[PDB]
Formats: sequence, C-alpha cells, structure tokens
Amino acid sequence: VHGSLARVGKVRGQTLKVAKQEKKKKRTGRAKRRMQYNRRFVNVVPTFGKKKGPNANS
Amino acid sequence: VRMNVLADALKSINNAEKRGKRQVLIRPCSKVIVRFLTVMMKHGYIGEFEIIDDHRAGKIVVNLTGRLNKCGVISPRFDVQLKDLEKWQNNLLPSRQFGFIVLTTSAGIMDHEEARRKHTGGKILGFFF
Amino acid sequence: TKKRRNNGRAKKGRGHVQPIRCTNCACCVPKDKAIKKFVIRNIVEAAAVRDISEVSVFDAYVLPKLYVKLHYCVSCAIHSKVVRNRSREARKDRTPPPR
Amino acid sequence: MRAKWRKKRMRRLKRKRRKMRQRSK
Amino acid sequence: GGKNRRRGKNENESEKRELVFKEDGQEYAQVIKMLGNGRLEAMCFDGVKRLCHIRGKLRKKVWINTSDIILVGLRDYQDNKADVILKYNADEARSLKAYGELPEHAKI
Amino acid sequence: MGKCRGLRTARKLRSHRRDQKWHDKQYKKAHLGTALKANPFGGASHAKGIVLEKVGVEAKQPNSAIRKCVRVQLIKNGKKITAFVPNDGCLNFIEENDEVLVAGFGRKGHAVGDIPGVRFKVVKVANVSLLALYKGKKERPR
RNA sequence: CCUUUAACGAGGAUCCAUUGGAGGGCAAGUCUGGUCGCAGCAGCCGCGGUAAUUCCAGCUCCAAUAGCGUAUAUUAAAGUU
RNA sequence: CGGGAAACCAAAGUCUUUGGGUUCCGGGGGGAGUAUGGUUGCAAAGCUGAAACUUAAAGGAAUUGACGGAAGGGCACCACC
RNA sequence: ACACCAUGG
Ligand SMILES: [Mg+2]
Ligand SMILES: [Mg+2]
Ligand SMILES: [Mg+2]
Ligand SMILES: [Mg+2]
Ligand SMILES: [Mg+2]
Ligand SMILES: [Mg+2]
Ligand SMILES: [Mg+2]
Ligand SMILES: [Mg+2]
Ligand SMILES: [Mg+2]
Ligand SMILES: [Mg+2]
Ligand SMILES: [Mg+2]
Ligand SMILES: [Mg+2]
Ligand SMILES: [Mg+2]
Ligand SMILES: [Mg+2]
Ligand SMILES: [Mg+2]
Ligand SMILES: [Mg+2]
Ligand SMILES: [Mg+2]
Ligand SMILES: [Mg+2]
Ligand SMILES: [Mg+2]
Ligand SMILES: [Mg+2]
Ligand SMILES: [Mg+2]
Ligand SMILES: [Mg+2]
Ligand SMILES: [Mg+2]
Ligand SMILES: [Mg+2]
Ligand SMILES: [Mg+2]
Ligand SMILES: [Mg+2]
Ligand SMILES: [Mg+2]
Ligand SMILES: [Mg+2]
Ligand SMILES: [Mg+2]
Repeated sequence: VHGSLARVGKVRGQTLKVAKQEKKKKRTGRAKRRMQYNRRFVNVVPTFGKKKGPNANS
Repeated sequence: VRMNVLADALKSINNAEKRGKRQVLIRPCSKVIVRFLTVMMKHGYIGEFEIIDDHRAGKIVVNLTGRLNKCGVISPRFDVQLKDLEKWQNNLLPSRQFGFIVLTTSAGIMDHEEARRKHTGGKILGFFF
Repeated sequence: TKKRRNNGRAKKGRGHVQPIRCTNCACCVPKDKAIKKFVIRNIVEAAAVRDISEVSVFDAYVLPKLYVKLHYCVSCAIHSKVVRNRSREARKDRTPPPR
Repeated sequence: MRAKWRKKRMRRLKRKRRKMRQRSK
Repeated sequence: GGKNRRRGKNENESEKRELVFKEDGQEYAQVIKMLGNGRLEAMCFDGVKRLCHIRGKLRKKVWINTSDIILVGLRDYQDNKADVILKYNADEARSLKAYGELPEHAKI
Repeated sequence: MGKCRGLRTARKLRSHRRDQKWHDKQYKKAHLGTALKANPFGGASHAKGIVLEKVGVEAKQPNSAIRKCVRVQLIKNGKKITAFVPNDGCLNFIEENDEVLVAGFGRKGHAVGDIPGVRFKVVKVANVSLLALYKGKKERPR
C-alpha cells in the first residue's frame, strides 16, 4: 500500500498491456453449425471412464 | 342434522370396503340411494342388496364384492350440460377405460355414458370406480 | 415439545383446583400437581426402643406412631431427591416403586 | 421477561406522550 | 491476554522493525477518541480531524488504542474520511519526531 | 377446517377472497398507493438527475471495500438518492454538477449485494453511456 | 422500391458478426501474467488478506445469432389467494 | 385402521381415489399491536388499527456431539485424606 | 436443610 489505498481504478491502472494476437477469420451461419456437428458427432475417439470437456486444459 | 343422506350412505359403504367386510348396513334408506345402488350393481361393482323395512325410512344391507375401489358424492348438486361433461369426467375419473359418473337427468338416474347416448344433461350426484 | 400427556398434573374435566403451600418452600402449588407423601413413623425411634420399653412403668405399652401428610413443590421435591429423572420411555410407568 | 417488560415500558412511554400532547393542547 | 488460542498464526513479534514514511495522499494522525463499529476519531497532524475507519486487514490483528501515532491514507473525493493504514510504535514515533516528520504538537 | 360449499354462497366466497387479498404483500403494495408515492422515481424505469458529490459507502462486515457511490438529486421531483457507479475506475468519468441518468438495481425495491442503503446505479454520465467510456468506444465531450 | 435484364463486380490478408459468459443454479477452463480483503466481482449462495477455477488482461471454449444485454410494469411458475 | 415433517393422534383418521353443513381466522422476519382517526371508561385502559423504512432468513420436529453451580454407577498420590 | 462464584483477541 502506498498512498490513498481507497483510490479508484488502481488495479486496472497498473495492469501490463497485452496486444491481441488474433488472425484467422471465424466461420459464420450454417458453416459454424456444420463445424460444431463434425467436432462432436462424427469426429470422435471414444474411451470408458475418462472425462473430455471441450476446453479441458488439464 | 344429516343434511345429506346420500353422502353418508356412500361414505359408510366406502369405509367398509377398505376393511374387507363382506356386508354393510346403511340407514336411512332413500329413493336416490336405491337408484344409485342399482346403477352401481348393474355394472358389477357390488352384489345384490336387501331392503329392511321398518315403518320408518328403512335400512339397506349390501353384499360387497372386492371390486369397488372408491365411490363418492359431489357436495352441491351442480348443473351439468353435455359440454361441461368432458371437463367433469377429466377431474373425477381415474382413466378413460373404466369408472362412471352418476347424474340425475329428466329421464332418471343414470351414468354419463348413457347420458351422451340419450343427449341429456342434468345434475351430478356422484361417481364410482 | 409436549413432555407429558397429562401436562404433569392429575386434572381432567375441571377448571380449577384449590392451591396448597409447599411444606418447606411455602410455595403455592395446585393440589393435584403437588407431590404428596404420607409418612407413618414411630414416635420414639427404631434404635432407642430398648431404653424406653425398659423404663416404662407399664408392662405391655405400645408406643404411638406419628402420622404426617407432606405436600411438595416440584423443584423442592426434586432437590430433596423425593423424585428423579426418567427416560423418555420410562416416564410412562406410574407404579409406586417396589418396597 | 423481555416481552411483558417491553409491554410495560411501551405503555409507560405512550401514557407519557399522550399526557404531554393533551396538556400542551 | 491468555486463552486456549494456540490456533491461528502463532507469534508475529520480533526485535527488528523498519520505518515507513509518507506517500502521495497519505498523512499521519493522532487518535483523538474511540468510537464503536470499528470506527474512530482521529486528527491529522496539521489540520482536520478526519474520522477514520480501521480497514479489513487490521481488524483484530493489530489493535489501536486512544492517543497514538498512526499513518492514514486520505480519500480524494471525500475529505472528512480516511482509512487507518499503519500503526507507529513508541520507538518509531520518537524516531519520526527525530527525523522532523511530524510537527511536534503531539508527544509520546 | 371449514368453507361454505353451498349453491347460493357466491357472494360470501367472492367477498372473502376480496377481503383477504389485502393480506398478500405484493398485492397491497401494488394496489394501495403508498409505494407509488414513496417511490423516488415517479413509477418510472429510469431518471435523470444532478450529481451533488461522490461518496464512499463502506461494505458490510463479511466483505471489505469502499463502494464509491454518488449522491444525486432528481430533476422532476427534487428528491435526493444515492446511486452506484459500477466498474473498475468509472468514478473518474463523473465530475460534479453534471446530469446523470440512473436506473434500478435489479430487485425492484431493495439493496443488492453487500452495499447498505443503495438501490440504484448510474448508466449514463452525460448523454454517453458508462459502457462506451469503459471500452473507449466514446469519450466525454470536453 | 421490388421484379426483369445487360456491362463490370471474390481467394479469404478482405466484399473481415456481434452480444453476453466459463464455481453452483446453468451450457463452457483448477491455462498463463498482474493486484493481495485493495481495486473490483457478485440477481442468490458466495469470490479477493502473496500458489484467485469467480477481480484486471491474453489464449481457449460455451450459448443465441443480425441480433444480444440491462431497468421497470405484468402473466405462468404460485396448490405462496 | 389410518394420518403426519415428526413429536404424537381412535382422532390430529375416512385427503391428488381431493366436494356432509356452517361461523371465526392466517400469508417470510421486524417496524408494531406502534402512529393516526373513531368508540367505550371517573381513571388505569379496552376495541378497531396502517405506512414509510429495514432484512436472507426468523421458525418447527427429530439426530450426533460438547457443556451443565443436573441425577445414578465407577476411577487416579500428574486428585484429596 | 442452599455464603460468595462477574466477564471473554
Ligand atoms: Mg424444553
Ligand atoms: Mg383455568
Ligand atoms: Mg393481521
Ligand atoms: Mg414486509
Ligand atoms: Mg413500403
Ligand atoms: Mg467476447
Ligand atoms: Mg465478466
Ligand atoms: Mg477470465
Ligand atoms: Mg454460471
Ligand atoms: Mg456446468
Ligand atoms: Mg498471483
Ligand atoms: Mg492466476
Ligand atoms: Mg402471478
Ligand atoms: Mg408473494
Ligand atoms: Mg374433530
Ligand atoms: Mg367427513
Ligand atoms: Mg408477515
Ligand atoms: Mg388485530
Ligand atoms: Mg386512539
Ligand atoms: Mg450474507
Ligand atoms: Mg430443539
Ligand atoms: Mg441434542
Ligand atoms: Mg452422579
Ligand atoms: Mg489407590
Ligand atoms: Mg495432604
Ligand atoms: Mg468462571
Ligand atoms: Mg463487560
Ligand atoms: Mg458484554
Ligand atoms: Mg468469543
């Protein structure tokens, strides 16, 4: 703590800036739904017991 | 007091069926009780019945089969007019394949299945299934 | 919640019963709530009977008794251990304890 | 007994306030 | 004060201590009097009294009694309010008095 | 334990239901007229006002923070309310003596969360929203 | 304006889809940096006191989609009239 | 018998298989049986009786612990005699 | 046939 601990915008005013790394255009409309169908009903590799959440970092 | 005679006739029949009794006595007798019992017996929910005759209102002895599941009364005699009948037999009856609603029409005391067959409404008395 | 069917009192089909005074407490407890006990003891003693049955100028003299009817508080009787606690299922036994 | 003592204190305060309101009026 | 409280972080005392001075929008103060609800009356060592609040970090971990030196962080928008950030012990208070930090109106 | 079933009791049933509806809390609150009077909004969803000065509402015991509310005076009534400025460093966008548009907090009459005595939030600072200033999509006009 | 029609008019880097969220209710990450009961979040329960699944961001993922969020009135849920 | 959250109840039973007749009365916890108007009384007071505001629980029955300046039976020179 | 026995970072 250094000076007026009740100051506003403290944490958002000392966060390191990061530029967005983006490039590839995301698909839209029917094309996204077609991709989501493939990615879970026909692109599959099954196992007993294991957990397979779509964003699992573990 | 006994405001309603049919109500307690049917509740005393139904309290004994839950108990396995082969017979009941119900008193006083009445014209509407005998007609309701005849309607309930024509279908096969009760056996024969005998009327004991004092010089007063009288008493009835009913032979109970084990087929009766529940019989009961609708407390004010509402008017029912052949279009309310479907909404009535969707509250009182347990299925669409069995169980009857008894109503008094200007052509006698009968069931709903005969009321629609003769195109008549009337007043609801009770039901049995 | 309701610990006793009789509310811990013998009253049934009455509005009121006359109070009485707890014999050591001087409390004010209803007659059919209080804890009663009728004691009948020898006037002289149980040990000192010989010193008196020998000094008596009468050959066959029967010593009198001393009858007292005691009425007790609930608290005051629990404190003198006239009564105790019981199990939830044993409170329903209302027979006088075996002699 | 906080219940009946609350009752008595409120009764006292209300009697006082009513008597004052009537006197000054 | 003794208790069965062997639990909790057991012992946070040492013979070593290092000073901390003022910063931007941060003053010293002297506790004027104690209030309830964790609040406090204070007095900045120059001007206003600036009623203070003992922040979530200090609650029941470092006690503040009346008439002691403290370091409070002022609020920009409000003026009469502040939050007690740090407490100064007797030796450190006299040290600040030596370094000329606090205008010597209040003593230890 | 008893209700009149008889055939000519429509008046008794209707009158008893009408009499007893006045014990439902929300029914009475909506049909009496005292809440529409005591409501600092005139029964409206939003309201414009002028900022008197910013304040530091301290949150309730199990939490610790200083919630940074503002004190507004409403144009149409003249009433003084307290409103909340929700985001990281959004209190810098609100000077004094500038008209702000506030809305409700989301419970229709009550304090939300750990904040005591506050029932509204600020949604517009000066014809520009606090969510365009928070993302840089806009900026204050001076 | 639409419709009918010429003549031009696409390689995906632009002829570039958003609005909300990722502890539970409730579909989706114990991934990486920053802050350290502060800033803030949070309809409710609850997150933050130096190893944050909830704050600020980056990446990834979920929902509806040319729409999505918020405040209020009201209906169903309410067999809590 | 059957009912009920259970304690318990031959009634607190004959209830999603819900309808014998009828009067009174309740709608989360506070503010509060308060303020105010009316009425009664010699007085004390009785009857009728809100709202703004505030809050995420207040509460019921039973279970397992811990505690008791509660009772019964035992025990230890880290207890006494 | 019952002296005193208050409070808790
Ligand atoms: Mg008890
Ligand atoms: Mg009495
Ligand atoms: Mg009431
Ligand atoms: Mg309320
Ligand atoms: Mg047009
Ligand atoms: Mg996004
Ligand atoms: Mg978010
Ligand atoms: Mg995130
Ligand atoms: Mg969620
Ligand atoms: Mg989930
Ligand atoms: Mg960290
Ligand atoms: Mg982290
Ligand atoms: Mg509704
Ligand atoms: Mg409601
Ligand atoms: Mg009864
Ligand atoms: Mg009955
Ligand atoms: Mg209530
Ligand atoms: Mg009343
Ligand atoms: Mg009055
Ligand atoms: Mg809470
Ligand atoms: Mg209990
Ligand atoms: Mg227990
Ligand atoms: Mg013992
Ligand atoms: Mg020994
Ligand atoms: Mg010794
Ligand atoms: Mg002690
Ligand atoms: Mg004390
Ligand atoms: Mg105390
Ligand atoms: Mg304590």
